[PDB]
Amino acid sequence: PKKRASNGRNKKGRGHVKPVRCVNCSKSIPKDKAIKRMAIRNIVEAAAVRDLSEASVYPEYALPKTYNKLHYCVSCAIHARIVRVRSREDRKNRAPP
Amino acid sequence: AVGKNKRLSKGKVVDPFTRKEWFDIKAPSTFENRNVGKTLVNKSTGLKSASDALKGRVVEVCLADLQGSEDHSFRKIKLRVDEVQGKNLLTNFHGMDFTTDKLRSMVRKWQTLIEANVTVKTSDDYVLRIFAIAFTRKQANQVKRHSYAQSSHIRAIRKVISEILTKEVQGSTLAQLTSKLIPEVINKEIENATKDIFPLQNIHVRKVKLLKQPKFDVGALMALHG
Amino acid sequence: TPVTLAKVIKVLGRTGSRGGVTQVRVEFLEDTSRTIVRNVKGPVRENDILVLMESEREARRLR
Amino acid sequence: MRAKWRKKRTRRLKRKRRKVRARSK
Amino acid sequence: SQVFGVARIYASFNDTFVHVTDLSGKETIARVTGGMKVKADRDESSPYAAMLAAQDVAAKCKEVGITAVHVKIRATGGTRTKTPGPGGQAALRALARSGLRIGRIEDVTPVPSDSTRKKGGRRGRRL
RNA sequence: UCCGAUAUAGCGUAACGGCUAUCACAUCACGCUUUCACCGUGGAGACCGGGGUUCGACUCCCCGUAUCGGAGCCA
RNA sequence: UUCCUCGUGGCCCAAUGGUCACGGCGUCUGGCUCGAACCAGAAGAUUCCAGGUUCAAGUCCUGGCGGGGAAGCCA
RNA sequence: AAUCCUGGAUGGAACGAC
RNA sequence: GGUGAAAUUCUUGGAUUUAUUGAAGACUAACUACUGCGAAAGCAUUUGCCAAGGACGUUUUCAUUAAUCAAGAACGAAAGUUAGGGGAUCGAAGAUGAUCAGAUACCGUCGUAGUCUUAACCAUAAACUAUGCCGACUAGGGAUCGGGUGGUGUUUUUUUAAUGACCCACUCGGCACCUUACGAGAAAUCAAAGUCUUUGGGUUCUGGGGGGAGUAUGGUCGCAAGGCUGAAACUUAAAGGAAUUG
Repeated sequence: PKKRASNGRNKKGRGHVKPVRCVNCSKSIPKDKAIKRMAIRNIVEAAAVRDLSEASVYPEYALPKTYNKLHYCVSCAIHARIVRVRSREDRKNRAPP
Repeated sequence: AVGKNKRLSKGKVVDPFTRKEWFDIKAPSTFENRNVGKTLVNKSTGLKSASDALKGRVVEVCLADLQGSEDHSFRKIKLRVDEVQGKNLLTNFHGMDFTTDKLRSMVRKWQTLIEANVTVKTSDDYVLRIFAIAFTRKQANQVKRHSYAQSSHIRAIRKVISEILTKEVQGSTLAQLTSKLIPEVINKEIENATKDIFPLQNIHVRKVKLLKQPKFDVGALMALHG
Repeated sequence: TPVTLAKVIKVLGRTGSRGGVTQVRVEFLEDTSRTIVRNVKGPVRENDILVLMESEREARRLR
Repeated sequence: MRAKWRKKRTRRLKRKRRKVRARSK
Repeated sequence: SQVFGVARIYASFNDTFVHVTDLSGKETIARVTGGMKVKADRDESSPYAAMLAAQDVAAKCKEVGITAVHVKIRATGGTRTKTPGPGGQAALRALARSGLRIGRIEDVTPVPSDSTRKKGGRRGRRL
């Protein structure tokens, strides 16, 4: 039976959405069914920053960051301990935590 | 990995750094600083004339390193070598560029991006492809969450920007244009010309590149380095 | 063949599929203010002392 | 068996019957 | 006072490259990979191996005359992961601890404008 | 007949006149894995044969055998 | 008919004149787990037959049995 | 009275029902 | 290098890597969304040209011309076919390295056809909202896209103006959405799947237990692959749907 209303995704009015490829499995998946996250992370870590500041000329420089939009497939997403699963009722919670 | 190699060679010591010498790199006069660093080459043997291998060398460096301020932090610059005179070799401008971190940080969703590009030439017969970028902004007093455009505003903006850059280039040779870039006055021209259409934050321009150089003309280059 | 002594300051938890291993964050005695995370084999408490045969390394934290 | 493959099988069979009947006709 | 080089750490999975150059990039120094310091084909990518490589090139640059360095961090990019490997940051920290000086870190991971094609098939790398 | 090269542990391979000699495979164990595999540590294992040079020959000189590849050929 | 070749544990296949003979599968016993798979282990040989050479023949030689291949043309 | 800051995961083999 | 681990492979002939150029062809990221357009498939760089189209506004015009549809006709993903062009990635087949009791399967490395384009065919699909089209009515709430109206509203200009972008209020049409059930339904669920035993607004297509079978045959279309149409004999008492507990 029908498990969801959007049926997996956010396609209402198109027919076609020009898919993408997963980063882990290289599987071809629509852009809307997919599961976009954004890994905006400081470059090195919260740890070695002290050594870097100590050893760096150009004090207070920036400690810049790394930005990338990651599309996972459903399979790899679950396997990676992400959106894992929810009960029949809290499926409908659309918001993040 | 260490002992994996079955064979070093299909069919079947000397240090190279004693063979080398250091060279001081000088930037033009459109910069508060000139001494950018150093470089390495081998000795000018009888058949090499190391200047030739050193001539087309390009170096990428930070505008903040060149101007002192960290306001010009991203703004990478590419400098081509064009002339040598006794270990203090000169350079000339070859191109600008942003940093990917800055670009990606500017890029956010629920705002519309705009990009323009022109292929204009100079008064000194240089040929540049200049790239411009802009982003919508959410006015204060605004409640609705995304602040997009209507795709005609965008075309008008692109037309405006293109004609602006063509104007501000024609009249500027190369270093005139460099001194126009550095203080980011073009950005102010853009915002003044476009505020009547749409808000447009983050009007930093983008990388710029050369396509065609004119003839060498030693004098124009030496005009910069005193 | 030098070493590096470090003092324990904070135990984090157990680790390893069989849980016979412990994560800890230490504080170097000499060159203090340096805090590195390591794995340990046997029983341990805070304020104990350990002997890094190499001080320049740390395991994947689990948190 | 999966209906896709059942159908494929039937198609190949029909090819064979077509040609063996064309041997005569 | 200082003299600068460029690091160009390429930290993929399956390996880690550290090879340091002059500001022009053409002239190189001390190219070393993680697999040159251990015998697995597995730990080629490991932080410890990258750390050892960084120690080695630190020694080489110091005996040459270099004191400062800029960092250009890179992953496989292209159609592939576009994220750095594990053995980048450890080596970074390692050459920092070795005695060198740092300036103007940056990532240059080659990102495309919707490139050709990513491999595996539309069904993916089943495993 | 000539030039050059090759013969090394059960297989294959590397070597400087200041060593009965290294390596991965093979085997004997020790390990580690639920087990299988994978993986790791210690061992036992060999300089084609023969003379010569040398404070010292795997290694250098001579000869011989076998193999390769190219030149050659008036009984 | 002639020539050439082969004959090895229940099957396939190997061997330097130098241990009543290498392997792989099969079989049997035990174990894990009910059976396969897997891990450990064992048993099984007059090397087709009859002669000879040799200190020593699975092999070296002759003869015999069987299998296989080639030739069996000119009119 | 001094005082700049952060979160992060890989993975082998495992037939059947008397 | 690639792997879970390895190997095939490339590697003193300099690989991998770094830098500078150059060529080719495909793609059009990040912006990119419970957003847009389109009859549907489907459509994303810029500029220019061509013609079209929906919505809104309208105290404009015609005057019932309309709705749905057998037959009939156009468009029709991908794969595929024919003939040229180009052929960089990826990659059915295939070749190989491993794993495995076996593995011509998953993994890895190569790799033709194809993937792109022009001319012509094919004419299907989970072509899915699995919900025919037209029309009316029936509960609330907000957000949003396009247009429109108003507001001494805010901001920007030349304090000022007109615009433009925001805010408030309202409205027409859209993609949709949250809550509720008065109702409906086998239930899941539904603002349409409601207004249907208190059974009838109009109209077209389709189904009558499961299998055999979308098979056979005959037609017709098609270069072919194949499509559309489409049985019976025989066989069986269960197949099946939604939900409950284990």
